[PDB]
Amino acid sequence: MSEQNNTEMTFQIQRIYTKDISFEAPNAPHVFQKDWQPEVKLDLDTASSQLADDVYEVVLRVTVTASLGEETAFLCEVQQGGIFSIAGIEGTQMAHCLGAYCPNILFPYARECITSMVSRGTFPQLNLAPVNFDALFMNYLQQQAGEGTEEHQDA
Amino acid sequence: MSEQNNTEMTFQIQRIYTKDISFEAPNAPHVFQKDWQPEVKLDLDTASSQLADDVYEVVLRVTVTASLGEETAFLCEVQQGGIFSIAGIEGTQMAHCLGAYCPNILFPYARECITSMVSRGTFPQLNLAPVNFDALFMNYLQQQAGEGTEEHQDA
Amino acid sequence: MSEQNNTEMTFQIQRIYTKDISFEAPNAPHVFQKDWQPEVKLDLDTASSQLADDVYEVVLRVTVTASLGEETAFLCEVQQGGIFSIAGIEGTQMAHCLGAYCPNILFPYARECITSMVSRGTFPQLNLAPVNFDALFMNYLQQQAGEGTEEHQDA
Amino acid sequence: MSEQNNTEMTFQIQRIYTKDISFEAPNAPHVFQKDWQPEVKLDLDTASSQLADDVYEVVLRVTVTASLGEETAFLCEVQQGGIFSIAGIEGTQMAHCLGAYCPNILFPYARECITSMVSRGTFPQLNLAPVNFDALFMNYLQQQAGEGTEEHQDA
Amino acid sequence: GGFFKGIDALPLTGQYTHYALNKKTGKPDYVTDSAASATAWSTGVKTYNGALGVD
Amino acid sequence: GGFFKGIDALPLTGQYTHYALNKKTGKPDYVTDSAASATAWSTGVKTYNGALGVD
Repeated sequence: MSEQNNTEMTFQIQRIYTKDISFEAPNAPHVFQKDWQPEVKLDLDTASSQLADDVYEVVLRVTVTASLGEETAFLCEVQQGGIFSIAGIEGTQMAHCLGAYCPNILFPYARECITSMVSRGTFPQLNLAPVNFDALFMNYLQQQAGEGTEEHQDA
Repeated sequence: MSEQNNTEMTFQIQRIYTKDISFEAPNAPHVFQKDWQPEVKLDLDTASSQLADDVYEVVLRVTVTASLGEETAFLCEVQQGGIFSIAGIEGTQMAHCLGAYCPNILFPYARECITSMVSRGTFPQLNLAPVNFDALFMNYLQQQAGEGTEEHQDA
Repeated sequence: MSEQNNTEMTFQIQRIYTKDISFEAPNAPHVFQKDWQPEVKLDLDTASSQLADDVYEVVLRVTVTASLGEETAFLCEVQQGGIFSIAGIEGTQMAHCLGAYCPNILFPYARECITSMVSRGTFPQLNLAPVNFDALFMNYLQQQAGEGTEEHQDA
Repeated sequence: MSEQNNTEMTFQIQRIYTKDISFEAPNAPHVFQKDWQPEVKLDLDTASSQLADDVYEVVLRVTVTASLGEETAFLCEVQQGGIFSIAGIEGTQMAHCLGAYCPNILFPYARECITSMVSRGTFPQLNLAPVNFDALFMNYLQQQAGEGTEEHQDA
Repeated sequence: GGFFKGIDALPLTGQYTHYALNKKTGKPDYVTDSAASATAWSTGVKTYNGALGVD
Repeated sequence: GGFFKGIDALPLTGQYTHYALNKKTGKPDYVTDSAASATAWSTGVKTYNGALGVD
């Protein structure tokens, strides 16, 4: 086969922030009476944007929906944007930065923005599971990449 | 029994929470060209529900409009709902407590929830002014009068 | 003025702000094993500085001692300060404003800061019950008589 | 319900929370009339504690000092502790999961807490830049050996 | 009352909101007045340090 | 007489508080903060399998 590793990048976070936030609990008063067995649905989307030369913003649209059978618990959708300055690589490697590494960097902050709304909405603290977006791109890319040869040499 | 020598009325919070959050930075990447505290304007709206007699659920929806120049900076909106126990009182002050005083309890929680989302967009420091929800309805029912006699009720 | 008719009485808040914040969870993951009602005690105390000429700085030290069982759950302490324009009142009420009424204003924000941090520590949300600050000092004065208790008043 | 996912590293978030929150502005009133240029000193101190078999607490002490010389603007600290059930790894993998990976999850929560605290003391929006812990700890690890890039039909 | 004691019943002036306070061309008094202050945005975060704002 | 007109010549109510703002062990057991709380925490963070790396 042919292992196509991404090399010679440049990555500099200019600014991470929320462009869009959405929390919903319109059923709130009576949804606290409900048996807490939520069907929490984690959904991920990535939209990159060329703001300037070697300046690309990426937005991670994370959508969380929890439903207690027929009655919905809450909705937590946060479009965690982040202006980045990317360079060194183009094409599939550009797509590996913007469509994998960049929304991966945005995921701790997307998670937290969601989590905080849930706890403010008096639901038990909801933490999204760690998603390796680099692995998600690797799937479409070729499913072939590996580094590591830890040899202990020390006297 | 409400007919003895004791502290006037009885009030007891049950649960406070956020129903709904929205934060839209429509010109987000480019509106950061504007380095000043945006033109802020507060806009309140309210909705309610009776869960019980002696216990009422009220929602203070707070919205902050903010704009840098001629373009919108951010639109932040919280709905702070809460179950409260309003008992002992009678006449006007009874439903006044859940209608006016309870939104005033919910206002600080709504206020910090706004400033959280502002901080997430990394926009200038937003402290909302102390707005009494009662004051607007109080000036609308001002022409009435009612100087009572010095005699305290009980819980 | 020269009478109990306050008339031109003015009370404008200039600025609210936390001059001190503390929140501790000493037994945190050991104590989370205890799912029930946290035994909470609220201990308030007032502080201020007589700046005078209608300027008074007033601080409200709000302290929580919460415990699950025989060990500590969470501790919290917030010195919620603020400058208040007090005027147009004479007699007892004159100096009594800065020692009861002005701290009572600070309590919405005091409780808010605590309740937020309680939920940030993944502890059961704590809504400190809204009490008449005037009544805590007034309890001391009503500690001589304890009689009365009539029959069920019909009219 | 269906946790049959067996790979290298069994990483599971339990909850991210604040074991400590602090914000001290003893100079708060007097500092608001000063020209705002503090020595915004961002500190990151991380530690771990093994609670049980494959159960590790990681804490992220994030301290922000703000002084306009010998004038204190404020002091702030949030020790964002978080329980993580981690298995399957050891050595440098374990050291890096605790050293960088977990503190990076704690950081957005710790950041929101601090900037909220700064906002509570009503100082301007002080959001700290994204500091990649996995970058800082990349220098440390233990053994200097992790190269690869060789044609291999696997991932 | 059932839940607490006996307030008889707690209504809200026929309808809550839209009676006076409402998002419409018919606003009451109060709101946007001499209260609070706009501070700044100045974070001043130069790498991992700031400055001293004296004189 | 400068910031507004009204009060300038007074004490600081007491000497500080001279009572402390809390519940005294006497007759009226006023203030009950613990009777107001949500009390709820149960979450199952659904893990998503992929690979080793970073957020």
